[PDB]
Amino acid sequence: MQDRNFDDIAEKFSRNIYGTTKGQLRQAILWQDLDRVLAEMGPQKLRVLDAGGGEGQTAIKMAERGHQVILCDLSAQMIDRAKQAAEAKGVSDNMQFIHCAAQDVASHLETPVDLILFHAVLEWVADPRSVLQTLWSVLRPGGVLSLMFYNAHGLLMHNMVAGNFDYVQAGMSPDYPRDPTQVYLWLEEAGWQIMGKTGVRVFHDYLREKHQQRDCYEALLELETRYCRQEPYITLGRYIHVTARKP
Amino acid sequence: DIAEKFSRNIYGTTKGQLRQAILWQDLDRVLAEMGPQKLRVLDAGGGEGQTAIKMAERGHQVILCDLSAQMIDRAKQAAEAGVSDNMQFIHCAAQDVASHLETPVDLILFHAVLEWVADPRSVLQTLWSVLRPGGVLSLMFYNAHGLLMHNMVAGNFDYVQAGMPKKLSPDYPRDPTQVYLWLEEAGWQIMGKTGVRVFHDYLREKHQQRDCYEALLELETRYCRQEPYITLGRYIHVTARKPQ
Ligand SMILES: C[S@@+](CC[C@H](N)C(=O)[O-])C[C@H]1O[C@@H](n2cnc3c(N)ncnc32)[C@H](O)[C@@H]1O
Ligand SMILES: C[S@@+](CC[C@H](N)C(=O)[O-])C[C@H]1O[C@@H](n2cnc3c(N)ncnc32)[C@H](O)[C@@H]1O
Repeated sequence: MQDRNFDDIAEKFSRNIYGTTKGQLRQAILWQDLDRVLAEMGPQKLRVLDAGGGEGQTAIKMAERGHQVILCDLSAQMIDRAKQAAEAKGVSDNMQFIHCAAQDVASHLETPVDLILFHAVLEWVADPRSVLQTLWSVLRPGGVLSLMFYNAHGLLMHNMVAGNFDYVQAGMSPDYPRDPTQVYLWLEEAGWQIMGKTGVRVFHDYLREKHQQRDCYEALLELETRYCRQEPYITLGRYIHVTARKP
Repeated sequence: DIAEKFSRNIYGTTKGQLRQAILWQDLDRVLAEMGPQKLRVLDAGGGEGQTAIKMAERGHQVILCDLSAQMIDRAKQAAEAGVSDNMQFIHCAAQDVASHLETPVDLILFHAVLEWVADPRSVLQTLWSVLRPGGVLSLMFYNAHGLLMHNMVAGNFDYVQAGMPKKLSPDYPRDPTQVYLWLEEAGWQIMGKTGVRVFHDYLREKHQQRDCYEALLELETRYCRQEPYITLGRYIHVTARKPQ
């Protein structure tokens, strides 16, 4: 074991990360892509649907940028957690909370949307093509889909690094870890045009000394940022964030 | 334990044993596809001859060339220790090998050499030039991506940040996307791509390399010929054919 005391760490004077490093890194990389696409889409405010929004962290941040956000989730508890985190951050006036399945969201919406966030939900649905078609149908032409899905290759790599050989050998963490090649095909089949692909946590989870995730977070973030949009790193991401536009 | 010592060399390293096991899965596959006849095989940059010897043990005529006089001395002395009859030695650069060959060869091994040469495209062309139409090149090169991932996993962030300047350090780890292009533009037909040590070097508990060797070998064998794993190999072994 290595002494991690304050005096030993190169990044000792950098800010600490309040939550989890897995979450902080995920947010950072995701928002690099979201800021890049938002700047592309011009200065006008958007109508954004966050389907399967959970406790609303991303949706609340989206509401902080002025947009009207519609969060949808199957869990009533997630919705109540969301409403409260939103009130706390004084953005209750810029958000909607719909308690329903993403598959049924079209009946709860009045006009189409400009941007849809479907983050970490595709691996939880048994009907992924159908959910994608629902999303495609509530999005305006020219609109964008920000799709972040749990990558089966990341799962395998994580478990091999961790020495969980019996699991990787036998199989049977979400219900349906996805094959990136099949996800891209689903998107292209429906008619979406893929703009970008980013691996989310391409190195972080695989570090031999896990303490470095926190102790060397900034240096790690710089290298994740550098390599996360190149193969093979994209395909080694724990999640893959694909941005796609409807023509 | 019991079965361990009889299936690998316990005096060797797991990195070398795994590398050899995966390489030989591919070589044995190619050798079978090339028909039952015995072959003329050139091992360009064969070093101490570990692989050239295993080839000659399979009964083929093997020709080993190497720039280093010292490597050649070890190869011959290892050959005798008793396959000296199926082998020939040449002290020269692979670039200069043609003059030293009486006739063309059937199979060329160029293992762990491409990352050391300043003229990789030229050397690949020389190898093509001494190979018969329909012959095969077995190319194993040190993979830049595997180096990067190894370093990242190990926490060597400043080294990766700096671009891994050379500081057992090949001068020129290769980009597999570029190597494939080099082969294809030169007329080779790629037959197979295999990552050599796609998990082993990245295990969090390094004791598992030895303690769970056989299980690891199985998992490596299963995933090393598909992406992204190929691209994470410490080496990549590409088999390519010179068109008939
Ligand atoms: C792992 S979480 C991700 C939450 C959030 N989007 C995020 O990025 O942190 C998945 C969320 O999807 C919700 N969920 C699962 N299946 C769903 C579906 N078919 N429709 C809408 N929400 C779903 C869960 O209740 C959960 O809050
Ligand atoms: C790392 S070793 C690999 C030895 C062997 N092929 C193997 O797989 O273990 C590289 C070898 O290539 C030889 N070598 C390097 N450049 C060469 C060249 N241009 N022509 C011939 N041999 C070369 C070196 O002397 C060395 O023995």
